Amino acid sequence: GNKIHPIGFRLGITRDWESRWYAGKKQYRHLLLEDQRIRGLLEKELYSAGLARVDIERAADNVAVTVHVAKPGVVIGRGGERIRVLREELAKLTGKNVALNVQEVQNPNLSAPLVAQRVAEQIERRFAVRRAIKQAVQRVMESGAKGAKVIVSGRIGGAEQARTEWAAQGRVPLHTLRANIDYGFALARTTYGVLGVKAYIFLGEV
RNA sequence: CGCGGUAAUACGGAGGGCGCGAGCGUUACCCGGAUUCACUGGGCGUAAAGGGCGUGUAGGCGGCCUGGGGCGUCCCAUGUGAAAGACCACGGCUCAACCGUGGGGGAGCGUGGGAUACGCUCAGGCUAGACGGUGGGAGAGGGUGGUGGAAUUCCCGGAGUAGCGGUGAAAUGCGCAGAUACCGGGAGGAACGCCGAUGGCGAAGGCAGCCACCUGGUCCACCCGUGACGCUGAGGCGCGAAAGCGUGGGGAGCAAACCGGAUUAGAUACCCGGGUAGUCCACGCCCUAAACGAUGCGCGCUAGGUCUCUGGGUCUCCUGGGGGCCGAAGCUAACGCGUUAAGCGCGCCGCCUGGGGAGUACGGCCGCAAGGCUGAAACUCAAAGGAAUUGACGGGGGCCCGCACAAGCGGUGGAGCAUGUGGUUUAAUUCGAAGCAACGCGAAGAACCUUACCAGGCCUUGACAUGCUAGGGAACCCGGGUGAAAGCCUGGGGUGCCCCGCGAGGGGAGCCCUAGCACAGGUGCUGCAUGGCCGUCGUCAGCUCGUGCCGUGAGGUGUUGGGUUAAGUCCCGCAACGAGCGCAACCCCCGCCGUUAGUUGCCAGCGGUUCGGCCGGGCACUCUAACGGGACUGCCCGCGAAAGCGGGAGGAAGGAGGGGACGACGUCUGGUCAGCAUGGCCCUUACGGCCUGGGCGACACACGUGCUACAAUGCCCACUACAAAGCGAUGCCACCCGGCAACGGGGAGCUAAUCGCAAAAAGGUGGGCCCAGUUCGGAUUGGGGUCUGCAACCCGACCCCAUGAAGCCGGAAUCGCUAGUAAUCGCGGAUCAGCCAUGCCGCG
RNA sequence: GGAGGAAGUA
RNA sequence: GGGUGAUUAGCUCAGCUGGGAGAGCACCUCCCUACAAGGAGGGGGUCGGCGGUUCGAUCCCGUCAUCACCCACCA
Ligand SMILES: [Mg+2]
Ligand SMILES: [Mg+2]
Ligand SMILES: [Mg+2]
Ligand SMILES: [Mg+2]
Ligand SMILES: [Mg+2]
Ligand SMILES: [Mg+2]
Ligand SMILES: [Mg+2]
Ligand SMILES: [Mg+2]
Ligand SMILES: [Mg+2]
Ligand SMILES: [Mg+2]
Ligand SMILES: [Mg+2]
Ligand SMILES: [Mg+2]
Ligand SMILES: [Mg+2]
Ligand SMILES: [Mg+2]
Ligand SMILES: [Mg+2]
Ligand SMILES: [Mg+2]
Repeated sequence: GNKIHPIGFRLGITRDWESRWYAGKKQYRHLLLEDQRIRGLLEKELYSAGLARVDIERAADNVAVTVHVAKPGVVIGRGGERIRVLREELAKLTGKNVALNVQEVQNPNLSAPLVAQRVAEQIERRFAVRRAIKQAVQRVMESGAKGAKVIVSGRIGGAEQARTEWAAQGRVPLHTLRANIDYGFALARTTYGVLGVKAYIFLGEV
């Protein structure tokens, strides 16, 4: 077991942070405090739409929160009795300049978590792992991709053992910088217990 | 075959689906499938199978030509082959089954007639097969008798002393009673060094000194003879390694069994000290085998190349007989065989039919016994077996490398102290961590809480979250008594927001307290049930794919071979050619420079200077942080083809310039339920929760990692310069005074290239100490202080008067380190009310 | 390259 | 009684014809390895007690004590 966080190795170059603001000396935590629950609030409320990203725009007092979901037709509400009441009911913990965005998605099956999200959702239902990833790592490559890799591990079949799995076609040069590869963090509470659904999706270079 | 070890298309039921249907299934039997008794239609190198070999009777089989008889054989006719059976047609039952009428095939035998290619037999001829005659050839083929030398062992004489012998090591053992080693003499046995080999000989078993007598087998040439006399061979008969046996001997060495020594957990063994049978000879037995080339004999045909043994022929030439070695086609499951077949055929012999039982039991023939030959079955298993592929593993080798061995330094192990660890104990000394991967590790926070441990006190819908019922109330501030604290009881206030009503007065959302709940909660258990994260191999250099090729196929090649490098890095070659993950490189810090920009810096040029970069002033320089050029074996002198190497110039640096981060497929069923999430078991009047105190610092011990040293390159005192990085407003602390000192009061500047922490030590000068247990070291301990927080005994510093211990260079061992590295000297950070910070991470 | 003729322990 | 001889660690035992008691096994620990071979430190002794010579005794000398062997003298 090795290979540290690819994004954690990216980070300070290529893909920039999942947030964006300077912070002063003793106000860092003070902002990070409620910054995290913002994310933690939605990673099980906004889920049934496929969440993969959440920026945070700040500088002073005013905060601009941008979400990156693929299925917005349900988070927006029948006319606003969601997206505009989610804002108002978001200040209740942090009286800040309530701002929001919703960035569209043209090709869902190209974001690493969305797969791992789809897989776990598909793993929870009694489905065929090896043959729910083979379909997956193919429809990834099908959507104009040029490489992929989706590793899962746990109690496959509920048997007492715990072998991981494989489902990959092509190149995933994790060790290179310009590669630009997104990484998926999933989780699956199940009958037997807890899984570990990962995913790599190579994309391009330069 | 197997399924069921929680989520069953196999079990029991249903719904449904499949197949048959007045039937459907089970069981039993016959044939098949079973090319698995092989006539069609098999095998015997390694799978079950070649007799241990030879000789040979009956039998089977047989070269060329000519003639006869026609026994087998073939052809035609005739008889038989009954009917019913099978076959074809036509008809009778209302079809069909059933039946009827009729017509052929005909295996087989008898008779007649005919044919003679083949097999048989008779007569005759021929020369390849076979044998013989002449001349020769080689040989560990064999039996008998003798004879030679070296070496072990023993006996005798002389000389000489303190050990010999044996093993990984020692011991049993021998030895002052004269050994081991020596010289002289003598005895007695077995077996033959070099030649000697991979060679020769025989049927096999087997055969190795020399000479001789007898003796077998084979081979070459001579154109002589016999003229198919040939081959195989059931039964029989003979030979038959070693061991064992009987009777007589011989016995130097070795040595089963027996005894002792030692290793061991024990050693009925391997190693050693003795040692009987035996191995040796004559005779007579068992007759067994990895008797193996695991390959029966005989003959013919199917390419070669190549060393050699042995004949012959006017000869690096031809030819005959053998033993080895690669390989044509062919064969095999492959390995492999290959003119000496496992190839293509013929003849004959023995043998085989899953493994275990079993080479057994019975019967029989042998043998003195040990045993041998012949040679089954009941029962049981769903495999046993052979070859080859991948991988793992190895107390198999080979190569490459790494502070792994060596050259050098410094240090642990030697003393005292900090930390952690094992044990020991206390009531608790929480848990985890276990060679390399634990032990200055989770801890980068063990005075209380942290805290998970002990003891006591107390709380139980709570310290928390969601939801419901009921009383009081909103909320929220303040206090007291007691009680160690927590907790318990009580008091003063105060009284909001929405549906009405001004009003006396109904209601509701939130929040709080008291009661019933649903509940949550647990550092409880399983890292062997997990997710995630981490270490090791290991920065090792490997992990694989597409096409092609080799193989029946698994698979191999590619990745292997030589060389080179840090490297699967690269080159040559290669039935391979390319690629993906990995090395590298794209990222960061340093070495160089350009520009941009000037609140640090600058008289480098000037103008005031309390002669300070303090100022005016300026941005080359200092420094700072953004993008960029630059180093690619680029060029040249040579070397090895090749990559590469000795260079050299220019360049700052040259062959990776020097560090960081990055760690593939995979093992370690590795570490972590105690960072967190989570299955399952458990705890829920407590295994949950709060407080005071105590404990992980306890100590006869031992280890791990560090700290000062045990001193003259040394140690004190005074004076005199240089940092790089990092950090800080409710904090950093200048500076002033006070303090003989840690520090106290006042307070400048700084939310930060400015202010500060902050004085850096080794360094330089100058004086002392002149080898001492020292003016080296500070452990322990008495007394005395300031310094933070509710509170400093176990369980803080710094400082003063001291007390001043071992320590004189450290055994077996053992540790890191190949360059600004090692050592030495010092400067920061990170958690924080205080608190585990000499450990860690950074800097010079 | 093939062929012939130096380990302590579950 | 007469004379030969011992006896030392816990043990089987050396010391040389006088000059600081020692090699093995066992015991404690440390090492390389996990065991066990194997090394380095330390402890361990009334040289059987008692004496005499000697500057100085494990050894020179004389009685005891516990043995062992041999030859009797016991009315
Ligand atoms: Mg980057
Ligand atoms: Mg069961
Ligand atoms: Mg046949
Ligand atoms: Mg075999
Ligand atoms: Mg027979
Ligand atoms: Mg007839
Ligand atoms: Mg001797
Ligand atoms: Mg005997
Ligand atoms: Mg006999
Ligand atoms: Mg021919
Ligand atoms: Mg059978
Ligand atoms: Mg008899
Ligand atoms: Mg330079
Ligand atoms: Mg594990
Ligand atoms: Mg000091
Ligand atoms: Mg002072």
